[PDB]
Amino acid sequence: GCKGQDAPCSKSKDCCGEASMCSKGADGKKTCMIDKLWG
Repeated sequence: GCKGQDAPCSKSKDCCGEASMCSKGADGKKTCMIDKLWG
C-alpha cells in the first residue's frame, strides 16, 4: 500500500497522497511528508 504522514519510509513512492514525498526525520531516521489538504 502506502504509508502516511511522519511514517518511516525508504522511497517517496511509499508515501500515499497526491504528490507526497519521502524525506528524513529528526534523529537520523526517515519519515514521510504528504501534502494532505485535510490532515
